[PDB]
Amino acid sequence: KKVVLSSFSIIGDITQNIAKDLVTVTTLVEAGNDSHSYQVTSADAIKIQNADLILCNGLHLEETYMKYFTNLKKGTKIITVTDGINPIGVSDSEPNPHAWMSLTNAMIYIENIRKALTALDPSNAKKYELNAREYSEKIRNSILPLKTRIEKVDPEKRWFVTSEGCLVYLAEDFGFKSLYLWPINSRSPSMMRHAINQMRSHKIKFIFSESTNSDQPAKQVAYETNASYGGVLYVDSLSKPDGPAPTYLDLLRFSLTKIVDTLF
Repeated sequence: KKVVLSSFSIIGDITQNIAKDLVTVTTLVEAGNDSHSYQVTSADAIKIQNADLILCNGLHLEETYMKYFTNLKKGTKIITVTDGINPIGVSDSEPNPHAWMSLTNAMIYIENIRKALTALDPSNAKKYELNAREYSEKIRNSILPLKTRIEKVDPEKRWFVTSEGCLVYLAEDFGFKSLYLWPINSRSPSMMRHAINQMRSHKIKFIFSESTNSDQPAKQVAYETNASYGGVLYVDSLSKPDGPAPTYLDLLRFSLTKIVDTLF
């Protein structure tokens, strides 16, 4: 039975829906851990060795730990599941990694992973094909109604304001502008100042924080801008199994629902 290692919980959950146990799906950066700066353990080196296929986000998400993807099983390839996604910069700069916060991009992750599972395990081609279609459809069915709500927003109010710049691909996908306090979790006064200026200038009403960073910068900004603190979004990691976002579909549904519920 083939083993497929995902770099973090979002990709592992996507892969589990496509593979449905036709392969063993393991995860390096488990839910709760930070994909941005992670110490690969000895036990992790075992998962890396057993991997027949390694699925990475790319867009520099894994850059601090790519070095551990070495001394691999012969024939084990590392696949970037964001292939075909036009990168958004952090600034000509380093890519923002958060491509999976997007309905369109969801479909691309699924397709990339479908393609890679099929190349690894061609005798199951027709099952990966069916599974990917079903899962793409589940995603669309859950998320598209949310997109429909949010597209009702008046143009002047088309802003996603967050702490990390985790929503830049969602913004692109749905046609909003995005403001944030820092590009990638792991801070700068000028960015904070710019966010305050921009919020005031545009009458932006809400700023979020996220599940793996501090809410304090967001609350401070909310105060100084006379806006409201939006609450916590899930972007960087699946929640614990009894939390609100234990699956990638649940994560998109939760975060977009909470955004929608702010815009109206």
